[PDB]
Amino acid sequence: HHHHIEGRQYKDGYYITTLNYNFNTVYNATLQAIQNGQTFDYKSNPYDISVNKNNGTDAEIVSASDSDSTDSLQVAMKKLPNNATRISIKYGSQGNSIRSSALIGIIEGNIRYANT
Repeated sequence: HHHHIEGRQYKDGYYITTLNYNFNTVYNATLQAIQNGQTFDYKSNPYDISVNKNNGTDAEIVSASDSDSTDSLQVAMKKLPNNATRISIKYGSQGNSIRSSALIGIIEGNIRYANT
């Protein structure tokens, strides 16, 4: 349905990569990183989640800062075969490649060391 890609992508503010972890484990690890503030807004506060949904194949998380509605974090996830996960991260309206790469590392650490 979508063009073939390999490795990391960054376009129009969306940071996209593939994680070789189980789909539901990536979802839970990402919720954990947001809710407990492993990633945080400009004022050191956790982002406030307005919606998170998961049906086992597609999932999404939408969140934003309580003190700046433009300081937002949106995550989308898709299940791949062989326990792989395609993930898309966007910080703000313009994106932030560095913060997205950091969030990937936080998610991986949460899975590998059972902080979920």
